[PDB]
Amino acid sequence: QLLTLKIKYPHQLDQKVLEKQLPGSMTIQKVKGLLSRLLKVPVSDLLLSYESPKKPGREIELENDLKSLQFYSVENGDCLLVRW
Ligand SMILES: [Pr+3]
Ligand SMILES: [Pr+3]
Ligand SMILES: [Pr+3]
Repeated sequence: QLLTLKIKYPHQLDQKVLEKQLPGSMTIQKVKGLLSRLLKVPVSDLLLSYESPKKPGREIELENDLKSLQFYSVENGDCLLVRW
């Protein structure tokens, strides 16, 4: 299953968020790898969380690099929040 996710950085307006299509089976390590190469920020520095429109405003940390997006129940249309 492919997830279409919004990608938000802290300084961005909600109106200017990016999107990416990612497999749900992708590990958090590999999502950080992708973001690291895009942003030129080290993998070790990235902090990822997500939010669902089902529970507006609640952030869930994507903490365990070995686990997948699916493990955390990230769904189509959710928003990945990226900090460093
Ligand atoms: Pr908000
Ligand atoms: Pr927010
Ligand atoms: Pr700082």
